[PDB]
Amino acid sequence: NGRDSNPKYLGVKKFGGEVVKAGNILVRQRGTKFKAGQGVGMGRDHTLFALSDGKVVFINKGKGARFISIEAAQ
Amino acid sequence: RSRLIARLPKRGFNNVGTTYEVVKLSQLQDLEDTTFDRDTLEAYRLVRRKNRPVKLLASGEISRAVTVHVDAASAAAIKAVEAAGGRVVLPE
Amino acid sequence: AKDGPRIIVKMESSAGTGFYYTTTKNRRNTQAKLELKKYDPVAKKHVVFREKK
Amino acid sequence: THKMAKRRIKITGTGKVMAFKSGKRHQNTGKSGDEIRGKGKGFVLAKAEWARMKLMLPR
RNA sequence: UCAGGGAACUGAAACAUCUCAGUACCUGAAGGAGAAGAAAGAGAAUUCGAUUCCGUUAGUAGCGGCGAGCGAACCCGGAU
RNA sequence: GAAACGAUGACUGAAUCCGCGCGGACCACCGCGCAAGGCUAAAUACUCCCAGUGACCGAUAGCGCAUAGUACCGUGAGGG
RNA sequence: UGUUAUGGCGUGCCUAUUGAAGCAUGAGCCGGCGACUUAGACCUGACGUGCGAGCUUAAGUUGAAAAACGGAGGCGGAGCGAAAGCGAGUCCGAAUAGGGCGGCAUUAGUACGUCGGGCUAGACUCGAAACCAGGUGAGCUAAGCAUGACCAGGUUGAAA
RNA sequence: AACCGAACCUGGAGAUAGCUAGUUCUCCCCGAAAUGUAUUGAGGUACAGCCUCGGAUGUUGACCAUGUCCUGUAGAGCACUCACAAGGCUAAACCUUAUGAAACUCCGAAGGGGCACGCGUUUAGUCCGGGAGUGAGGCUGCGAGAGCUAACUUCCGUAGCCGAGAGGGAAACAACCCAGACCAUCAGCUAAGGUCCCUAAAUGAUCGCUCAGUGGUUAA
RNA sequence: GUAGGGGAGCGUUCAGUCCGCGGAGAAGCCAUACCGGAAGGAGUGGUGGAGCCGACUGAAGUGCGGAUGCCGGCAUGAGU
RNA sequence: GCGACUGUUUACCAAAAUCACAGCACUCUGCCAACACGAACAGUGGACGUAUAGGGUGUGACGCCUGCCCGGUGCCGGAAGGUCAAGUGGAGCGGUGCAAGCUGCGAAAUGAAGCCCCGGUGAACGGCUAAGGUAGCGAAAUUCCUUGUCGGGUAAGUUCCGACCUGCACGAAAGGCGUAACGAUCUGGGCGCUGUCUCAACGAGGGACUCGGUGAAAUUGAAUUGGCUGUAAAGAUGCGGCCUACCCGUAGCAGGACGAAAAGACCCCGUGGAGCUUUACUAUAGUCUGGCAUUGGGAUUCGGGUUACUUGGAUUUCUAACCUGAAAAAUCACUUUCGGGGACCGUGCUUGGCGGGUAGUUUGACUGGGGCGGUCGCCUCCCAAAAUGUAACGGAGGCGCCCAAAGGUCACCUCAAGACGGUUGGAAAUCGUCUGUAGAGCGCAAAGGUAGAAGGUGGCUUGACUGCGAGACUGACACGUCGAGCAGGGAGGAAACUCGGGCUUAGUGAACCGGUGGUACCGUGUGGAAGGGCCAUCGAUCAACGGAUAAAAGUUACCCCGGGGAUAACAGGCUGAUCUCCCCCGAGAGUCCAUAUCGGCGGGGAGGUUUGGCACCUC
RNA sequence: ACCCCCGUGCCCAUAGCACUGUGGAACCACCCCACCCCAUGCCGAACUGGGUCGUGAAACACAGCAGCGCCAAUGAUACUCGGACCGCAGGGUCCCGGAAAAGUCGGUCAGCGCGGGGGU
Ligand SMILES: [K+]
Ligand SMILES: [K+]
Ligand SMILES: [K+]
Ligand SMILES: [K+]
Ligand SMILES: [K+]
Ligand SMILES: [K+]
Ligand SMILES: [Mg+2]
Ligand SMILES: [Mg+2]
Ligand SMILES: [Mg+2]
Ligand SMILES: [Mg+2]
Ligand SMILES: [Mg+2]
Ligand SMILES: [Mg+2]
Ligand SMILES: [Mg+2]
Ligand SMILES: [Mg+2]
Ligand SMILES: [Mg+2]
Ligand SMILES: [Mg+2]
Ligand SMILES: [Mg+2]
Ligand SMILES: [Mg+2]
Ligand SMILES: [Mg+2]
Ligand SMILES: [Mg+2]
Ligand SMILES: [Mg+2]
Ligand SMILES: [Mg+2]
Ligand SMILES: [Mg+2]
Ligand SMILES: [Mg+2]
Ligand SMILES: [Mg+2]
Ligand SMILES: [Mg+2]
Ligand SMILES: [Mg+2]
Ligand SMILES: [Mg+2]
Ligand SMILES: [Mg+2]
Ligand SMILES: [Mg+2]
Ligand SMILES: [Mg+2]
Ligand SMILES: [Mg+2]
Ligand SMILES: [Mg+2]
Ligand SMILES: [Mg+2]
Ligand SMILES: [Mg+2]
Ligand SMILES: [Mg+2]
Ligand SMILES: [Mg+2]
Ligand SMILES: [Mg+2]
Ligand SMILES: [Mg+2]
Ligand SMILES: [Mg+2]
Ligand SMILES: [Mg+2]
Ligand SMILES: [Mg+2]
Ligand SMILES: [Mg+2]
Ligand SMILES: [Mg+2]
Ligand SMILES: [Mg+2]
Ligand SMILES: [Mg+2]
Ligand SMILES: [Mg+2]
Ligand SMILES: [Mg+2]
Ligand SMILES: [Mg+2]
Ligand SMILES: [Mg+2]
Ligand SMILES: [Mg+2]
Ligand SMILES: [Mg+2]
Ligand SMILES: [Mg+2]
Ligand SMILES: [Mg+2]
Ligand SMILES: [Mg+2]
Ligand SMILES: [Mg+2]
Ligand SMILES: [Mg+2]
Ligand SMILES: [Mg+2]
Ligand SMILES: [Mg+2]
Ligand SMILES: [Mg+2]
Ligand SMILES: [Mg+2]
Ligand SMILES: [Mg+2]
Ligand SMILES: [Mg+2]
Ligand SMILES: [Mg+2]
Ligand SMILES: [Mg+2]
Ligand SMILES: [Mg+2]
Ligand SMILES: [Mg+2]
Ligand SMILES: [Mg+2]
Ligand SMILES: [Mg+2]
Ligand SMILES: [Mg+2]
Ligand SMILES: [Mg+2]
Ligand code: NA
Ligand code: NA
Ligand code: NA
Ligand code: NA
Ligand code: NA
Ligand code: NA
Ligand code: NA
Ligand code: NA
Ligand code: NA
Ligand code: NA
Ligand code: NA
Ligand code: NA
Ligand code: NA
Ligand code: NA
Ligand code: NA
Ligand code: NA
Ligand code: NA
Ligand code: NA
Ligand code: NA
Repeated sequence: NGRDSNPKYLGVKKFGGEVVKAGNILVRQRGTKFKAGQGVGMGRDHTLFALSDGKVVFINKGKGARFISIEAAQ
Repeated sequence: RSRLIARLPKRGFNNVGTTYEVVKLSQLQDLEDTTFDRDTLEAYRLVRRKNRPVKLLASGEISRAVTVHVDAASAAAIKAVEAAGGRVVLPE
Repeated sequence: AKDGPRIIVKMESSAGTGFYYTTTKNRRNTQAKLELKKYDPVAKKHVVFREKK
Repeated sequence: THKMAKRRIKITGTGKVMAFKSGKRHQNTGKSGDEIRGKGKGFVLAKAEWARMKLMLPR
């Protein structure tokens, strides 16, 4: 059926090396793909958001469990 | 009434009672040589409005002994004029 | 949010003395009677609060 | 139009739209938490122009 | 000018209210003008003080499927 | 609409001096005013008619007409 | 300058369109007529000028080969709030979270004029089928009423 | 009363008309759009996008390199799901061999995207405010769906041109190839294309092919 | 370079002002090989028989190829 | 065949089978009739009639006749009960004041016509679930399949006649069947006759042609206006190439100039119009009805209060109002004898119902034209071409909920499956021991995600809290999403910590208007109150789901207007499924032999004559 | 400094399973008892309380082993940015760079810290 349709969104919002801020949202997902790392809190829809300022660092331990972190500048 | 106007959720309640005339503290103090306020000679102090009472508000910070005869005044204004010499007189 | 003769009924929120509305959708399916709860209004807080009207 | 007088769009210092939240208030409510107590302020930088033109004078 | 009687298109991007509008038309009566007029008023100052018209109040107060849109009066100035 | 007051058709039907009406259901207080009788310049409107004037026309304009409501069309109102 | 032979080159105009020389629209020719205006102390902006923390009158009066008088009033000047109200602060709130607003290192307005545009009027010009009011028509035509007129000649041959 | 599913005349009345037509002097500068969302909306409107003018800001623009991160397409693959060829074993499962996949993924480029910075070249962007128009696109290439892997078909993504783009080429010809017209000239070099004659330009050079008029309409 | 925005100007009528022209002759019309970046302007001649350029400034009933546009005149169809 | 007949109709394309008639039927009407015209209890028509008289409706001489079904609709009648308007009446509630008192809201009961309910009526609508075709007729003007089957007529008959039957979809007053006569009616056959034909000729006259005289019209971008082929918006005189062609007329033909005329009939579009229809919305003429005026008297019964004064409803009866008739001075005004009706009716105000007679309107959009069908919001995959995003009437499947626990917190447990072995089993399961990155589970659809849990249980509880929210994702806006921290106070845990609904992504919707609780801002002289505001919350298949109005269906071939090649039917263009034709391989038939002829399954092309697709010029 | 054991991290299969050997009072485990605190919707299996013997069998630790897993070159190819072409078409080629998957060689059954304990 050519009926129904859904715009949807999702994806990563703050990539690597990006200097974020306390409140910015990092990535929007549906499950636990990118898991909350150091200085990275996780909303109810599995959304990652920053707790302070820093540099978005990415971390891949061979797929399976992704992690994002933040290293302050100062 | 359908293009950015209505569909908006308000009402409140319209009243509009008494509007007072702001008299900046810097108008009395600072310049001028106190020619008495009262209620007639103050018309020449660039505060000509009529039909409404007069309010005294504090904005200029400067020590000077002056006397003020308006219709109503603010707390701060009263604790600002007397603090430097003077007396604010209100209708009985 | 359709409201009809069917099961469950949007139940109000009341208090002894206090005056507060939680507004919680219940149901009469299984247990439907003991809708006694506890919700602190804008008083001294911590008060006998049921949503059974 | 007199409606505009009691409609959130008052004339502020700068001259912009004073709006609220027309998400859901009275009829039809009883889900979420603070979505109800979300009666803050609204501001639009694309419909001010075509809005204050029916109340700018009667500020 | 006053009075009796009194539309519709149109507008509400449809249409029943409401607008158009007491517009148009019809009719009666009268003049060089008519209407109105000497307070069981306006109004909130224990005030002004026949009526009409002009300015202003103000497009405020207020009316309205609270929509389209409609819209006074008092104070004050002036013709008399 | 909380809807006063004026007005009117049909039923009813008050007082008058420690009186009556009103002051945006209603009540007390308070305040203004006294109907059911009449007449009455001016300031106001308009313009057939007249004079004067015009960053008004100069005849495919200007009134329709530099005269004509004629010729002409229609049974007629009417058009022209 | 005029005219002309020859060579090269060369798909009217407008409109409407994805796309026109179009076998899509318009138009015989010329002349003349013919379409973005005007109004409202209205709203908003640009420009210009006079004043300037103040800036201006309206109706009208008196004068008119000229204009002055007229400050009732409107705009500045404080904001915030549903409102009472309070005030450089006010709303939500049982005091500290934020929205709006002053101060930002810093930004004055007002009147008039011309101009861009908005609004309310017929609002750029021309154009309809239709709706409403008043009135004119049965001298054509469909009928009625009243009173009059008209139907050569021939045939068939009912009742009594 | 020569045209009646509601007469005629006058008037309301310049009725409405999201419709069709028309809209006049000149040169100079910039220069669009047929997309998104909503609409009793679909040929109409609002708002955004795109245009111009002014002011402020004044390199934040653009291309490109490096660094970093994110996305599972093409391919591929048989480890899950569906399907599937042969045989062994005793229908399934399992084993050997062999597959196909938009809604399968053990794996996984090119490229793309965000941020920082400029090792370098260049040039604009954002904000505030006045006026807009446009919201019917078209063709080709590539990547898809729909359709018979049909259509000058239709519907999306992306690049270019036409639309508003003259000039050269392709005979003629919007789109294709080459190229963006400030004005003047009996001046010169090139591109795409060609160089017997009808138009300008070697019936040019060397080594081959093709007896066909192939070139100058197609296949089993 | 279309829609569109911005800028500088030409031309016409009326108005104020200034310099003026006109019977040895205005405007208008007719011809032309000159001038200006465009809108356009000028010289000379012909016609004409009364009025009218230029400059500056103000105001508009201000610029036509179209609308099966309006009025008027004259063509084609044809000596049919 | 139809209609019986004479007759009548569309002035100007329809004379008929239309209409109309005599005849028949149903029904209404008691006479100021029913009915009708009308602003008007005036007047008039019906009718100077009055019950085989008049109005309405259907059928349509005449003959034989006219069945079955009243469930619903309509109507007539009956009517216990059920509900229902104004009004009569008044408890309670409420406001203001010191009070008297003055005042809002507001019932039980009672209350008219109707409606519901019961029955009946069909020459009323209407059917053949309330029952199902009595006679007659039958492929007939009903006919589809169909040119049906047989016979007649003809050399040959699709129509015509006669029968039969499977009557798509005949049928007894929207009458069935038949019928002499009648018919500018319709159909078939025959005779006679003929230029109607084979097949044209000859002759005449009036025009056409010539001369003299008079002298229009529609039309017209401009013209110095060929042919073939190709290109161009897709059928070329102005484009390309080639061919042909001296200049200019007259008489003639009509292929072309997508020739003229009329902004198009059809079709679509427009929130355009008009006429018409009804069980679309709504109102009204009209009509019915209760109460109240005009509008009084005498009794009985029933209601009650007051100390017979009565106040009302109903029945009854009489009259001065009122109405109507006769005679003397026809219409009346008048006095009168009187006649009858006579408190009803009529009329005025008010209530309720009925009401297409009339009036004003609504009746969506997408859409490979429109209709019909189907679809609009939200969630998940795929398409989507590795950020995001991205269409179609593209490909699949869901939601408009649920859970007092499936929440919070704190503890605790580990799945599906197979094998081996066991008893009501002998497939699965119940048990046990192994294997087992989960091949399970997570309320539902799907994807992502989850083994250290977001799988499964238990204890304690109500964070499914209030006042807020820096800073971000997302949208044009309006929405929508996520969130640390802070405050007042709570929950579980020893504690750190966590919690402001559920693994997440659907389980929903603006504004207006109103209901309920609360707080006390305003409250138009003041002090209150009504009322309004604010906090909270309730009402919505508004499903056409960013929602139009509180409230709405159809028809037009009688149609009108404004537009569109933006959009269909004809044609042409593009394509070539389908159609047509050719070709390849060859199993086999052809006694033997593939190919003298024929060519299973299957494949490759051509043409552009089919039905189409697409929508390119032309509305 | 040597080794070893125990605990706890980085690392989260090139550090995993299977097979096999070694270890015996310093440490670890099984075991014994277990009316009560506490507890398995039944069972002190596991949670848990109090501690001898024995054993190391099982589990755990270490070591050998690479049969299977896991990881995984070079070379070439698939695909592709960009540049330029061919067929009516489904499609396909050339140049210039980037560059898979699979399979093959091979590679290794870890490596790197902190703390405590007991031995030479
Ligand atoms: K033009
Ligand atoms: K200025
Ligand atoms: K549109
Ligand atoms: K003959
Ligand atoms: K002649
Ligand atoms: K054609
Ligand atoms: Mg709140
Ligand atoms: Mg009236
Ligand atoms: Mg009254
Ligand atoms: Mg004239
Ligand atoms: Mg003339
Ligand atoms: Mg051209
Ligand atoms: Mg032509
Ligand atoms: Mg043409
Ligand atoms: Mg056209
Ligand atoms: Mg006559
Ligand atoms: Mg005779
Ligand atoms: Mg006629
Ligand atoms: Mg008009
Ligand atoms: Mg209209
Ligand atoms: Mg340019
Ligand atoms: Mg809308
Ligand atoms: Mg809508
Ligand atoms: Mg716009
Ligand atoms: Mg693939
Ligand atoms: Mg579009
Ligand atoms: Mg497109
Ligand atoms: Mg196309
Ligand atoms: Mg265009
Ligand atoms: Mg050429
Ligand atoms: Mg050269
Ligand atoms: Mg070359
Ligand atoms: Mg040459
Ligand atoms: Mg050839
Ligand atoms: Mg003279
Ligand atoms: Mg003009
Ligand atoms: Mg013309
Ligand atoms: Mg023409
Ligand atoms: Mg003419
Ligand atoms: Mg001749
Ligand atoms: Mg001729
Ligand atoms: Mg001739
Ligand atoms: Mg007949
Ligand atoms: Mg006729
Ligand atoms: Mg047959
Ligand atoms: Mg025979
Ligand atoms: Mg019948
Ligand atoms: Mg006859
Ligand atoms: Mg025959
Ligand atoms: Mg002859
Ligand atoms: Mg040619
Ligand atoms: Mg030519
Ligand atoms: Mg020849
Ligand atoms: Mg002819
Ligand atoms: Mg048309
Ligand atoms: Mg039609
Ligand atoms: Mg309509
Ligand atoms: Mg209307
Ligand atoms: Mg994507
Ligand atoms: Mg992509
Ligand atoms: Mg799209
Ligand atoms: Mg509304
Ligand atoms: Mg919608
Ligand atoms: Mg509504
Ligand atoms: Mg007709
Ligand atoms: Mg038409
Ligand atoms: Mg077209
Ligand atoms: Mg046809
Ligand atoms: Mg056809
Ligand atoms: Mg066709
Ligand atoms: Mg198309
Ligand atoms: Na305010
Ligand atoms: Na509310
Ligand atoms: Na309207
Ligand atoms: Na009059
Ligand atoms: Na003249
Ligand atoms: Na009008
Ligand atoms: Na271009
Ligand atoms: Na070509
Ligand atoms: Na000249
Ligand atoms: Na009949
Ligand atoms: Na019958
Ligand atoms: Na037959
Ligand atoms: Na036969
Ligand atoms: Na020629
Ligand atoms: Na109607
Ligand atoms: Na209240
Ligand atoms: Na065809
Ligand atoms: Na390429
Ligand atoms: Na390569």
